[PDB]
Amino acid sequence: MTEYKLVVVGAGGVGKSALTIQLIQNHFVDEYDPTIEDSYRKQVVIDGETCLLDILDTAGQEEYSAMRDQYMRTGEGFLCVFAINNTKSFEDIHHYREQIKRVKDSEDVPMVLVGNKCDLPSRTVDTKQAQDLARSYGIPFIETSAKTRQGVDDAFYTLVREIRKHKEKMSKDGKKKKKKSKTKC
Amino acid sequence: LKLLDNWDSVTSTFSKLREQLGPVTQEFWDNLEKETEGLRQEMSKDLEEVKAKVQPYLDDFQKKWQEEMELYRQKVEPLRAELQEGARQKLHELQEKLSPLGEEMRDRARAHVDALRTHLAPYSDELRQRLAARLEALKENGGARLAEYHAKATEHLSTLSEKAKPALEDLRQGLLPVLESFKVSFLSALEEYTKKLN
Amino acid sequence: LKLLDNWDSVTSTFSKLREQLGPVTQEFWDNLEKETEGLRQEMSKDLEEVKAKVQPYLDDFQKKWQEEMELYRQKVEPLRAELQEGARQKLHELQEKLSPLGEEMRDRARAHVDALRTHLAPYSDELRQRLAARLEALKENGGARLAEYHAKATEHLSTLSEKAKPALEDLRQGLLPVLESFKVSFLSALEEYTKKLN
Amino acid sequence: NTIRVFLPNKQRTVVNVRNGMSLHDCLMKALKVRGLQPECCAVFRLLQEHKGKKARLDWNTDAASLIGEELQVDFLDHVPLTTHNFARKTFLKLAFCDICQKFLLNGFRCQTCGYKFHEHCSTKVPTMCVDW
Ligand SMILES: CCCCCCCC/C=C\CCCCCCCC(=O)OC[C@H](COP(=O)(O)OCC[N+](C)(C)C)OC(=O)CCCCCCC/C=C\CCCCCCCC
Ligand SMILES: CCCCCCCC/C=C\CCCCCCCC(=O)OC[C@H](COP(=O)(O)OCC[N+](C)(C)C)OC(=O)CCCCCCC/C=C\CCCCCCCC
Ligand SMILES: CCCCCCCC/C=C\CCCCCCCC(=O)OC[C@H](COP(=O)(O)OCC[N+](C)(C)C)OC(=O)CCCCCCC/C=C\CCCCCCCC
Ligand SMILES: CCCCCCCC/C=C\CCCCCCCC(=O)OC[C@H](COP(=O)(O)OCC[N+](C)(C)C)OC(=O)CCCCCCC/C=C\CCCCCCCC
Ligand SMILES: CCCCCCCC/C=C\CCCCCCCC(=O)OC[C@H](COP(=O)(O)OCC[N+](C)(C)C)OC(=O)CCCCCCC/C=C\CCCCCCCC
Ligand SMILES: CCCCCCCC/C=C\CCCCCCCC(=O)OC[C@H](COP(=O)(O)OCC[N+](C)(C)C)OC(=O)CCCCCCC/C=C\CCCCCCCC
Ligand SMILES: CCCCCCCC/C=C\CCCCCCCC(=O)OC[C@H](COP(=O)(O)OCC[N+](C)(C)C)OC(=O)CCCCCCC/C=C\CCCCCCCC
Ligand SMILES: CCCCCCCC/C=C\CCCCCCCC(=O)OC[C@H](COP(=O)(O)OCC[N+](C)(C)C)OC(=O)CCCCCCC/C=C\CCCCCCCC
Ligand SMILES: CCCCCCCC/C=C\CCCCCCCC(=O)OC[C@H](COP(=O)(O)OC[C@H](N)C(=O)O)OC(=O)CCCCCCC/C=C\CCCCCCCC
Ligand SMILES: CCCCCCCC/C=C\CCCCCCCC(=O)OC[C@H](COP(=O)(O)OC[C@H](N)C(=O)O)OC(=O)CCCCCCC/C=C\CCCCCCCC
Ligand SMILES: CCCCCCCC/C=C\CCCCCCCC(=O)OC[C@H](COP(=O)(O)OC[C@H](N)C(=O)O)OC(=O)CCCCCCC/C=C\CCCCCCCC
Ligand SMILES: Nc1nc2c(ncn2[C@@H]2O[C@H](COP(=O)(O)OP(=O)(O)NP(=O)(O)O)[C@@H](O)[C@H]2O)c(=O)[nH]1
Ligand SMILES: [Zn+2]
Ligand SMILES: [Zn+2]
Repeated sequence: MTEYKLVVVGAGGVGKSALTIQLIQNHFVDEYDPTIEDSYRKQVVIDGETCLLDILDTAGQEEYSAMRDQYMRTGEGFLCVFAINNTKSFEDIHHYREQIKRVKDSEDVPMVLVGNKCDLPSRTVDTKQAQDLARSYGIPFIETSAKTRQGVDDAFYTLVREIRKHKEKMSKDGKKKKKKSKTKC
Repeated sequence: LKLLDNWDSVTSTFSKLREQLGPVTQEFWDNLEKETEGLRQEMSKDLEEVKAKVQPYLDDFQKKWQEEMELYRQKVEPLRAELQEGARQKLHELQEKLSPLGEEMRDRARAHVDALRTHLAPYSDELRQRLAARLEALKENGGARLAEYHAKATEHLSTLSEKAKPALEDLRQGLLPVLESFKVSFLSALEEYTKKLN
Repeated sequence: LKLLDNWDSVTSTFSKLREQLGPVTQEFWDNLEKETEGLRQEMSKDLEEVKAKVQPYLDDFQKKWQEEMELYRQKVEPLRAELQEGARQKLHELQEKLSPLGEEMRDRARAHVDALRTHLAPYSDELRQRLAARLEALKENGGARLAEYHAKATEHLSTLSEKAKPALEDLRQGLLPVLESFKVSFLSALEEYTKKLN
Repeated sequence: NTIRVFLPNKQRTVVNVRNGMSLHDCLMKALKVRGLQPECCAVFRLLQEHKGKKARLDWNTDAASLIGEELQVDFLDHVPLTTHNFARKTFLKLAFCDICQKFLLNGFRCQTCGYKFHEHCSTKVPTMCVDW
């Protein structure tokens, strides 16, 4: 079984742990319980082969920690989960996005954007805003909901699919990017 | 600006559609509510009467089914008896044949196989003699074929050498300037691509 | 340009093939004679001795066939009578079932079909009342939807034309110079291509 | 305040408690998520200079006083580790059975593990979901 290091990030109150518990234990939470160090590992089957998903939860209510940089560096897949019912969460993504870049020491990493609480009438952030945003950074966006449990499984499968193609792409492109450029005359 | 401008036109259309979507869903949901409302009142007929009338319906069919089950049970008893008594007689009748004719079949099989063994006895030995001649014929001839094949192969290898050395050399030496000129055309073609497509 | 040079070498190979063909076919011919005569050594034996194989084997087999054939007349034939009697008894058993149970089943069906005349038949009419109301709802909602659809059709027509005009206008405005630029690129490409592939 | 909540086998869930919560308070949070009974479980604190045995604590112990301490709730009436839980959930994608020689249909798979098997693989593969 292939092991995958998955790390989730996001602001506090977006329903980060809600997604994990709803996907792993298949249960829902209602109590606002802040997480510090949660470890969820489930054995599933993605694209035929057995896939062991190792997800490490984060603390939404925390500042810059050296210990956070440690386990975040061990993560290969990053999921930016935010609630579209809060403008702060949409802006906070920029902080985390740049943070991950520094931690992984790479400007290009496997990250997926997810707008939780999409079934709530408090949706202030429009899908178009997220679509345009994600498009500008070359990342995908999923309208996941823990309450409805829709788009949950696929959101995680998306990361694995991109990671597989990423590792494969590494040996295909070879950090070449482009060849030669020439203008007219 | 080609794709950007064309896209912008689509963006305006999408934005316009959004302003239409609202009234559309608002009116559609209003009409849908009328549809569901009617169905809600119809539910007080469809489901209500289906459940109210289901009682006499089910009771009737169930009562009849019970009678059918009763009749089936009252018939299955004596009928199964005839079936069993008849089966016993039919099976016993078969047994009365399976025993004597069965033993006879075994005895006949003894002779059937006896004749087979007795006939196959000299046959198998003769087959061994046949095989011996068959194999030896292919052995004596085989040695000749192998010898000839080796000779033919060697002669084929010498002629193959004329292809591997003289022919191949000329082919390579001939293809050399061809590949060189090919590279030239390919180089210019590369430029053509970048000069027109970039 | 050296197409004949390559063709020459290819022809040399053909010449070498001819050089092999001669001796090869000659020895292969003798080989074939070796094989034919060799095979004939075993074939003659096989054919002549097969007479003392197939004949007695057919006799041995026919003897078993005759035995079995006669045995079938002493087994299958009388068993056919046993089968006839068994079937006749079963048919008799069936007659005392198909008829009584048949009439009973028909009578059951009577009670079922007749029940459906008071169950399904009236319900079909009761459903008509509901369907009439449903159809009425679909008619009222339909008339509304028709009006809304027709109205939205005009709205869509206005939005479409409002965008189609500038779209086609701008598209034409951009197509003119862009096509010219493409033509220039195509012409310069063709000229150069004709130079590379001349 | 950092309470290192450790679970049986090899799981950990460091939650954030405050005010005046006891072990049972935090336990209730995990209890509803796990869906298990505390009757077969017991609260064992960190081995404070011990020979090699867990120290059984009380259920009404203050969690704040255990700031920085590692508490583990193991089974005293049941068995620890993870168990191969049978799941009869239908598939979404036709993941081939590389364990067998044919295709995989509406078979079965574990919930805790990911052992994909047919109706024949059940009592065919001797290698159970045991991976150390
Ligand atoms: C059985 C008879 C079906 C046909 C009935 C007549 C036609 C009805 C009209 C449409 C069909 C609706 C079918 C609804 C039930 C689907 C059940 C199903 O078997 O679902 C399978 C897919 C598989 O994929 P997955 O596991 O990756 O997805 C889900 C990933 N997870 C679970 C994280 C949830 O899972 C899912 O559907 C997720 C659960 C279902 C979500 C439905 C969302 C519907 C909303 C909008 C519909 C838009 C349709 C647009 C059509 C455009 C045509 C050009
Ligand atoms: C008249 C009809 C046309 C009308 C105009 C167009 C309407 C279009 C409708 C909606 C607009 C959006 C359409 C979809 C656009 C995106 C398509 C696409 O994303 O393209 C690429 C994907 C790649 O997928 P991936 O897994 O490699 O990457 C997954 C993502 N990544 C790379 C992380 C991991 O392609 C795939 O996903 C393959 C998905 C294959 C799904 C097969 C479903 C078969 C089910 C039923 C058959 C009939 C369907 C139609 C029924 C119509 C009824 C009326
Ligand atoms: C065009 C050529 C192909 C045509 C194919 C179809 C031909 C036949 C025509 C229609 C048959 C359609 C059959 C499918 C209908 C939709 C089924 C469906 O999957 O829909 C899904 C949606 C979304 O949720 P979900 O289920 O996907 O997600 C939760 C479930 N999960 C886990 C699996 C995701 O459901 C919803 O949006 C909300 C649904 C609310 C339903 C309320 C029902 C209340 C009961 C009665 C109301 C009064 C009835 C009066 C009499 C009416 C007679 C007609
Ligand atoms: C004239 C023109 C030129 C010449 C033309 C004719 C050339 C003939 C030359 C060769 C032909 C050889 C044909 C036989 C080749 C195999 C001989 C053999 O090596 O056979 C061994 C078997 C071993 O059986 P077993 O009990 O050890 O294993 C039983 C295992 N379990 C329980 C599945 C079934 O021998 C047995 O089965 C016998 C006991 C079981 C019999 C079952 C029914 C067989 C079908 C018909 C009856 C045959 C009776 C005689 C034996 C026939 C054998 C095929
Ligand atoms: C060609 C034009 C087509 C136009 C659209 C309509 C096409 C209709 C054609 C055929 C009928 C398809 C009906 C599909 C119904 C939903 C199936 C489904 O998505 O099942 C999803 C579940 C998900 O997992 P679970 O835990 O819920 O099930 C655990 C196993 N379990 C069932 C036994 C508890 O997996 C399962 O059910 C296990 C797999 C079997 C599920 C059987 C569900 C049957 C439901 C209704 C019967 C069919 C009604 C429509 C008949 C139309 C005839 C023309
Ligand atoms: C009176 C009778 C009339 C019959 C009319 C139709 C005749 C059709 C011909 C033969 C019969 C075929 C019957 C197929 C039955 C499939 C049943 C089924 O349920 O299958 C399901 C699987 C997917 O898994 P699942 O649903 O079990 O679970 C989904 C997740 N859960 C468990 C919730 C619900 O379906 C899949 O995998 C599909 C994956 C995508 C495959 C795309 C194939 C595209 C190629 C051709 C299709 C082109 C369509 C448009 C026209 C093209 C003309 C050239
Ligand atoms: C709307 C339906 C209306 C039906 C009306 C009645 C008639 C229906 C006709 C046929 C029935 C079709 C039924 C289809 C049922 C399944 C639909 C479906 O499931 O639809 C989406 C899936 C992909 O779902 P997903 O990946 O989330 O997997 C979800 C499962 N889970 C979690 C592993 C990854 O479709 C697939 O699986 C197929 C494979 C997709 C592969 C995409 C990625 C391909 C990768 C590279 C492509 C490279 C192309 C290069 C150029 C080629 C030129 C030829
Ligand atoms: C008038 C002119 C007449 C001309 C006649 C000659 C030309 C005929 C035309 C084409 C040649 C066809 C040759 C036979 C192709 C058989 C394909 C096939 O599927 O036969 C069935 C076996 C069944 O196997 P199963 O039931 O044990 O497992 C499941 C297998 N399953 C998922 C298909 C569900 O399939 C399998 O064994 C597949 C097992 C896995 C194979 C993986 C291979 C991966 C590498 C390449 C894939 C190439 C795929 C090519 C598909 C071509 C489709 C036309
Ligand atoms: C025997 C004959 C064999 C050949 C048959 C050929 C004809 C087959 C007939 C039909 C083929 C239809 C092929 C349809 C392929 C559709 C591919 C596609 O993009 O699916 C996109 C999504 C499904 O993936 P998602 O990325 O959304 O993952 C799940 C999602 N997160 C969730 O939580 O729900 O579903 C949707 O977006 C809903 C789209 C609804 C409209 C789709 C409209 C689709 C219309 C055109 C697009 C077709 C795309 C086909 C695949 C192209 C891949 C490059
Ligand atoms: C000005 C150029 C600028 C640069 C352009 C670069 C890009 C060029 C790329 C594409 C441009 C050309 C694009 C051409 C697209 C043609 C598309 C087309 O017509 O398809 C149909 C043709 C039909 O042929 P025909 O009618 O002969 O055959 C019909 C067939 N018998 C029947 O009865 O069914 O199929 C065929 O002709 C196939 C057989 C042909 C046999 C004769 C083949 C003849 C080929 C060459 C002739 C000899 C050349 C010798 C070398 C010259 C250079 C040194
Ligand atoms: C005018 C047109 C003319 C067309 C002519 C076509 C000629 C084709 C000729 C040959 C084709 C191949 C024919 C192969 C025939 C079978 C050959 C065969 O048995 O090989 C051995 C395999 C062994 O499988 P195992 O399960 O044991 O795998 C492990 C393996 N033994 C090991 O550990 O080493 O057997 C298996 O079944 C393994 C695969 C099991 C799944 C198979 C799944 C199905 C795979 C293939 C199906 C092929 C069907 C071909 C139908 C042709 C009809 C004409
Ligand atoms: N209505 C609704 N609420 C959700 C959804 N997902 C999460 N929430 C809510 O978001 C709030 C926090 O959820 P949870 O993830 O447990 O805590 P969190 O705020 O994310 N902190 P953390 O992820 O660190 O534990 C709770 O009210 C939870 O119910 C959802 O899909 N729908
Ligand atoms: Zn299997
Ligand atoms: Zn298991």
